[PDB]
Order: sequence, then C-alpha cells, then structure tokens
Amino acid sequence: IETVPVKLKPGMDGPKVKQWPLTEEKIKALVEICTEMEKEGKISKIGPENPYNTPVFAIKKKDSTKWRKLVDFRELNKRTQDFWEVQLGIPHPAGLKKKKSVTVLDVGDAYFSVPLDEDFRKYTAFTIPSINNETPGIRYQYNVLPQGWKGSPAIFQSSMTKILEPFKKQNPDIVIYQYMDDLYVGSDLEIGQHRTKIEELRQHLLRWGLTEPPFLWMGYELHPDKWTVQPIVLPEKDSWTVNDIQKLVGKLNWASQIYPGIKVRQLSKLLRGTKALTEVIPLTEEAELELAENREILKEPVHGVYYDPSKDLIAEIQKQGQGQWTYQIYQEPFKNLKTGKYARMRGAHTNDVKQLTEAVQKITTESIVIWGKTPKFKLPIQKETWETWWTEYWQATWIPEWEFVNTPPLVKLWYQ
Amino acid sequence: MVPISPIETVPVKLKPGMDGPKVKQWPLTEEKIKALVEICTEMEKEGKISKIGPENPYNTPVFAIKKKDSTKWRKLVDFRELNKRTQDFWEVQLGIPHPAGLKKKKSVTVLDVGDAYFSVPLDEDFRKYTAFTIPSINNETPGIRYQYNVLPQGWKGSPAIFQSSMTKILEPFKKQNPDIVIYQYMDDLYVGSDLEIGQHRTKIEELRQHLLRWGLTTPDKKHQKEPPFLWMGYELHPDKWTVQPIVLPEKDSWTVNDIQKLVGKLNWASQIYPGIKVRQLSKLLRGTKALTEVIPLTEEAELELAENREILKEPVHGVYYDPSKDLIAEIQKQGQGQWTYQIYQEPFKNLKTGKYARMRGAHTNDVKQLTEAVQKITTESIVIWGKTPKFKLPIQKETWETWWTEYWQATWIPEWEFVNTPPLVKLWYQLEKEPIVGAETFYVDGAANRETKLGKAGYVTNKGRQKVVPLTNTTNQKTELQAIYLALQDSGLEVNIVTDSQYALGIIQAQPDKSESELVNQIIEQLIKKEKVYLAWVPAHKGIGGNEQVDKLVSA
Ligand SMILES: Cc1cc(/C=C/C#N)cc(C)c1Nc1ccnc(Nc2ccc(C#N)cc2)n1
Ligand SMILES: COC(=O)c1c(N)c2cccnc2n(O)c1=O
Ligand SMILES: [Mg+2]
Ligand SMILES: [Mg+2]
Repeated sequence: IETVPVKLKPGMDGPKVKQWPLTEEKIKALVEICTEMEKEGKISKIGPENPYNTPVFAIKKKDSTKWRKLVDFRELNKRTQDFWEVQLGIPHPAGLKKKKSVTVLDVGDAYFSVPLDEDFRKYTAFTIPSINNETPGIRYQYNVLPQGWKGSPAIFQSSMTKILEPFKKQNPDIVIYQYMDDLYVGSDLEIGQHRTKIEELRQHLLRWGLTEPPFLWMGYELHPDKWTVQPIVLPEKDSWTVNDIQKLVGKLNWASQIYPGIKVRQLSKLLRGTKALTEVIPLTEEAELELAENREILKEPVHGVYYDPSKDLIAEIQKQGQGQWTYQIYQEPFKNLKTGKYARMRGAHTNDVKQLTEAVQKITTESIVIWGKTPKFKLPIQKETWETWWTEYWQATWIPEWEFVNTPPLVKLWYQ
Repeated sequence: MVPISPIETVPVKLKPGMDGPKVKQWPLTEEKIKALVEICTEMEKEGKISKIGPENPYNTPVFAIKKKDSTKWRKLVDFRELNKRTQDFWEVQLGIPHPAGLKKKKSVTVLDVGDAYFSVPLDEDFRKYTAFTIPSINNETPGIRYQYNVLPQGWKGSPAIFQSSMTKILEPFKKQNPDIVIYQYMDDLYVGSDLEIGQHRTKIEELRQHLLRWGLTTPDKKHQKEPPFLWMGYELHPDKWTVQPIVLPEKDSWTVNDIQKLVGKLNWASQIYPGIKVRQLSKLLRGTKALTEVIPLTEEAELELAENREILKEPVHGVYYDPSKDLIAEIQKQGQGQWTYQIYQEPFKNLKTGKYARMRGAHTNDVKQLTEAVQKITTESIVIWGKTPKFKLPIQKETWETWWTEYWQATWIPEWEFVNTPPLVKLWYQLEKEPIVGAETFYVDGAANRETKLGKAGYVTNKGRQKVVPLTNTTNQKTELQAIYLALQDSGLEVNIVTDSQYALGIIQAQPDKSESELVNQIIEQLIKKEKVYLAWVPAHKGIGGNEQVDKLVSA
C-alpha cells in the first residue's frame, strides 16, 4: 500500500528505446488492453515532458486465444538498481530441476496490486504506435508494478512469501521458485495429484485476489527429471571408409579440446598413402583399441566444469535440418554446463524462424529452472530476418539477450 | 462572457545539474532599440510577455532584423543557450506518414491554428529562464526586462508542447467523429472526410465550435491553401499522390557535390518512379568527400543517368490505400546487387515503389539478397499499412525449398508466389552431401611466408596426379583458396576435394555466387561447371595420408 523507493544505477538516465512497427491487429489489441488498464488505474496518460520509452507489443500465451500485452523492459532492467536490501538474493533452488513435474504459472497479474514509486514511474513510459504514424502514438506510464520489470518480483517478494506460506507449510516437499512473472511449482506426485495441488495453489492466489487474473488459470507442464543431455558419441561400424575415418579424426581432434587423453595416432595411420575417399579401410587392432579408449574417455564428465553465478550463461544453437536443433550452454568455451537436442518443434514444419524462436524459449526455460537466469544466445540467423519475425512466435513473458552468427561453425558436424 | 476551459500546463525542467542561461545582451543601435520597444509593447499588451523586476538573474540575447524589402523590423530572441539547457521532450513528429498509406478522401479542409498557439501557457516555474533585455537608449537607464508567458518561437519545447496540447483538445472530437481524419502540421489542421460537401462543411463548423470551448478561433475567410498540397517533398491530391517535380540538371562536368545531389534526387524519386538505379553513380562517391572535386563519369554512370532521365521524362503518380484489399509486392533483380520493387492492390496501380541495394561485404548470393529485400519490404509495409504484403518473387518454389532446407542458417520469407519475369534467381551450384564413388580425390594445401609473401599451393590425388605452383604476393589463407582452384581446374566433372582450411571451407560453405575476391569468383566459376563436388575438411598435421603429403610439397 506504501511504495518502495526505486532508483536507476548511478549516472544513467531512463530508457529511450524506439517503438518497433506493429501490425494492425496488435495495435488494436493493445488499444483495448490499455484502455481497460487505464480505467483500472494501472497506467496513466503522459505528456511530452516525459522523453523516455520502452517498446511494447502483444502475444498470445501457449494454448490461449486472448492477446497479452508484453513490454520489452530489457533496457530498463539493465538500467535499474540492483535489489539486495532485504535479502542478498534468493538462493536458487537446486531441487527444482530434480522434480518429476514442474508447472509454470503466470502470476504477473499479482503485481498490479502494488503501487509504483511516484518518482520512478516516468521511466516505464511506453507508446502504442499508429499505422503509418497518422495519429500521435498513445503514451502511457505505469502506476503499479509492471509485468516484465526486474523490480516487480523483488518488491512483491515480501507479499508473495506471505501469500504462499500456508501452502508451503502444508506441502513441505513442493518446490516453489519465482522468476519474473512466472511461478515454477515442482513436485514428485502423480500428475493427477500434481494438477490438484497446482489447482489448490491457484485458489490461494484467487482467494488473495478477492481481498480476475486473465492468465492465472493456465499451466505449462515440464518434466525436468526426464530432461535429456548429449554426451559425445562415436560411430560403431563394421566398414570404415577413408571418409568415415577422416570425419572421426576430425571429431576426435575437436573433442581433444574438451577431454585430455584423446589420441588419433593409430586411427590416422590407417590413412597412410593418398587414398580414395570411398575406399574401405579395415581397422587394425591398434586403431580399435585407441577408438575404444577414446570412447571410454568420452563417457566421463568434463573436468573442471563449474557454474559461476557472477558470469553470463551463453547458449549456442545449430540448425541440423529436418526440424532438428542442437544447443549448448556454457560460461567458458569447451566447458559445457548443459547440451541438448530438439526435433519436436511445434506447428512449424515449414518455418525455420518459428522453430528457432521456440527453441530459444525452451532453452531459456531450462536455464531458468537450472540456474535462475537467462542465457545470452548466439543465433544462427541474420539479424534482419530475426528482428522482423521473432515477435510473431514469442509466447513467454520474459525476453533474453541475443547476438547473431554469420559464419558457419564446424561445430555443427560434431553435435550432429 | 462565455467561460472557456484553460489549457493544461506542461511542467518543464532544465537538464539535471544545469542552471538557466546567463548570456550578455549585445549593444544595439538606437533605431533597433526603438523598434524592439514597440514590438515588445504590443506583445505585452497581448499577454505574450511580462515585464519583470531586477531580481531575475537569467538572460537571453535579443536582436532586431530588417524584414526584407520593407521598413519594418522584426525581433529575434536567440534561445540557443536555453535550448542547450532545457530537458529533452517526446517529439511526436519524428515519424511522418507516407502518402502510400493514406486513404482517399473526397474533401480536405485546412484550418489555420496559428492564433491558438498563443493560448498555450508556458509553465509558470519555467518562465524565469526565458528572460531577455532590451538595452536602454544611451545605456542611461536600466534595460527593460521581460519574460515569456507563452511558448516562445525558437524555444526547444514549443513544437512538442504545442502539438501535444492541440492533440489533447482534439481527441474527443476525433473519437466521436470517426468519419473524419485530423492531422496537424505547423500552424494548420488538415481535416479530411468522404462526406458529401455540405456535411463535410458542417463538421468543420462543428470543429470550430469545439475549439471555441478553449477560446481558440480560426479564420472565417477559408484558407487560401487547397488541394493539391505541397508537403514534406510530396504533392497530395484527393485521390492520388506523387513526389514534387524531379529535375535532373544538365552538366558538362560533375563535382562530388553535384553527384550527391543527383543521387539524393534519384533516391527520393525511387519511391514512385519504377526502376530508378543509383549503383554506378554512387560508385563515383567512394571514399572521397572533397565536395568540389570533379569526378569524370564512367561510361556505366553515363548510361545509368541516361536510363534515369528516360524513366523521369513524365509524371508518375501513386494511388492511396484501400484497407479492404490485399497488398501485393513484386520484386525484380536489376544486377550489381540492385533490386527494385512495386507495391500495389489492383494491377498496374502502384501504391509506391522502391529499391534495395546489396549490403557491403566479402561474399553474397542472389537468394540472400532477395531474402534481405523481402525483409526490408515487410518492415516498411508494417510501418505504412500495418500488414505484410503478398509477395511475387522471381524465384522458383523448388529453388527456395532447396535453399532453405539445406542452408545452415534459419531463414524465412512470408507468403509468396513465383513470378516468371527474368532474370530469375537461382542456385548456381550445390555441394554433395556424401563422397562421390568413382571420382578422383584431390588433397589440397597451401603455405606462404609471412615476411616475403612468397608461397605455394597444390594438390595430390589417389591417381597420382600432382601439381604445385609457386606464388608471389600471397598469404596462407589465399594459398588455401588457390589450391582448391587448382583442384577444380585439373579434375573431371565429378571430384572429391579434401582441405584442412577451416577458412576456405567457411567461404565455400556460405554458398556465395559472387565475390569481391577475383580468386573466389574463379572458384565459383569452376564450381558452376562441375557436375558433382564433395568438399571434405580434415585437421592439419594429424597424420592424415593425402593431406600430409601435399602439406610437405607446399611448405618446403
Ligand atoms: C497525414 C495527412 C497529411 C495531410 C496534409 C498535410 C499538408 N500539407 C492531410 C491529412 C488529412 C493527413 N491525414 C490523413 C489520414 C488518413 N488519410 C489521409 N488521406 C489524404 C490526405 C490528403 C489528401 C489530399 N489532397 C488526400 C488524402 N490523410
Ligand atoms: C605448420 O603448419 C601448420 O601449423 C598449418 C596450419 N596451422 C594450418 C592452419 C589452417 C590450414 N592449413 C594449415 N596448414 O596447412 C598448416 O601446415
Ligand atoms: Mg592448410
Ligand atoms: Mg599445411
């Protein structure tokens, strides 16, 4: 009921980020949403003495038909002070990624019940553009904690801890983790029981609410205990061609950068001479042993891999074709913290960019569950193509950072 | 008296840490001072400025300027210093409408709102920063001190605050009259509609009555301005638009500046004149920026200019947007990285045109450039019409399918259909996915000395064919490309090539069809002639047979 003071980081002004072009349907959706938000006191019109801006657009959440406003507060979040006053930071729960089922709830609607510091409101300014700039864009700022702003869960945390208290005490084995507008709820129950607990959980928020959230009813189900990883595997063959052995030596040479003890001497010796690529080469005993020893090395964990919470996570993605995508998450090169592969890219069989956008969201979700922050993506796409289309397929309430890769990596061959 | 509503004041601040201006008033002639006193006396009578006491420490210089071919002086208050110290504002006008996105109107009326401007008050707390001083006759009395009560012409905040103030006043009128459009530019309101003229005039009178609620009057004697309108470099008519006349000058010789102006005009023309080209003229401007230098036009530039004169020989117009119809965008390849497009709804009735130029860089291909043009047109179309056009592209559906399924990057183009208008965009070569049975295998390598730039490139094959060429003025990376070129030259129509150059593989795997490097172009020319090419990579210095053999031949 009383506001928490907020400031920007020393020597920084507010965000001044251009609104990107919006389609007619998204503008109309935003005009309706913001008209209601204004009637409810959540936002207010602003005048020309506020020069700040943050981009806004609209999405449809997964399995819903109603438009959701999404503000891209990435710039404001970078510029906003850090929040360690009451707590140094909420230790990320290592048990969340170990639960049989995790359901993600959209609790962002809760933030609108808390007023925002009057002196900070100007920095949340945003614009609803008009088609062809024919009318002045509609300018608003927030009066309440905004969805997507890193300060909202931090300021709401004391309220959240009290709302959830009876449920946690009543269910001591449930793991509950908040990230931005998301609540991640993990348990080891049979799914039917699990959903009932999730539905039990919704009622606490609803009961609290009335003392109606548009997307609280929804539920994104995950199963992190079944999440799958990608060790390095070598072919098992009866007939090795010159080409096969060259590819193997290439892959082993690459793996030698990650694992020590990798040898290719005996395998390369097989290719002595100047041979046809399609010629079949019988493996010698020495080459078979060296291969077997390499296989044994690749079954072991990478040495000296640790997570440092002070460093960025980096995610690389490769297009493998036929709807398949590989990815790696690391902080230091050759020190992967997780690797993975998708082929299940939903409703996007003829759209590369929709597939990549869904891959980006899935990887970010995995990274939030495991480490409690989002990675910086290295995307195999031209900037202009990505920036034209990704908002059409985005369904999450957060947005990670990304950069673009313009030269094809050899590494695609080694994760293939 | 009829009560009028006040205009809400916009609160204004100086930039953090900055104080107001303290600039010396210049001495003036007795004649100039007398002129400024009379002018300021009238502004004071009208409420625009007020005399202030000696306590105010701020000052901005004031000047008197002779209104040409007249005996009347004008005042100029030079707010440059205050402007440096005044906060930034939201500037609503940054993005201007494109004519191609406007809708046809039966009637467009212009209302002069210059007088309303002086009903917009300046934030009371900011007024002190606008202080200025008329020097006194002979410097024998204190100068007359004034500050502004209204938005000063020339002050940083005036355009944004005026525009926002008018918009807020007009909002209920626009909202409750959805059958008109209202656009403000400078001191005029433009009101358009499709009503029969009697009803349209009724709406204008209703707007005037609405504006009177805030005491804002407009000139009864209707404006002298009427369609067509000259606006932002365009001509607007009720049912069509074009650019203002494009006149390319005749010259016996051309300077740097002349060519910059020519390309500027051509770029501007290219939004409605189809097929404008600027590559060869822009090539003349590479790297140098001495505006007076005379650059001889190349034969190619003279040809491009002649082609442009023919395109511009007579007027072309665009039509306006009909939201009930689809948008169609058609693209053609023009050569040398140039692309041209038209956007229309009905055949042969363009809304606008445009062009796209290849981005600068080492290598490219036509499919990538076509994709880039599509993305540019898509984004422009979202801006102008709020939707993506349906595309008509000079690329076969099967060509696109082969490209995107095999390309290492994610790529997408929205709904489109093939249009068979040459030259068509095609794939010029396709590398094999697997080694070729029965094709000779060429192991290539290169090396160069970093000091002398002497080097070697060559190959060895499984048939015992070999070649090493000594080279001058080369580098390690270049020799790797030269070695691949040799292998392509000396092999049959199907060939397996083994390289240890990650660099060379990275270039060829990017699938360029044209390059800034003549060597890469020669390689591309060779690839096009082959039936099948498999390019395999191996790590150097790992004891791989053929690779180690050729490495020894070129590194000695
Ligand atoms: C942007 C704009 C510039 C001017 C003009 C500024 C100036 N000078 C006048 C108006 C009324 C508008 N606003 C809109 C909005 C939607 N459709 C149109 N169509 C439209 C406008 C003018 C003519 C004409 N003649 C025909 C159609 N105009
Ligand atoms: C002593 O030689 C070398 O270390 C050597 C390289 N580092 C090398 C790197 C890329 C491509 N080709 C290469 N070749 O051919 C080499 O010989
Ligand atoms: Mg080499
Ligand atoms: Mg070598």
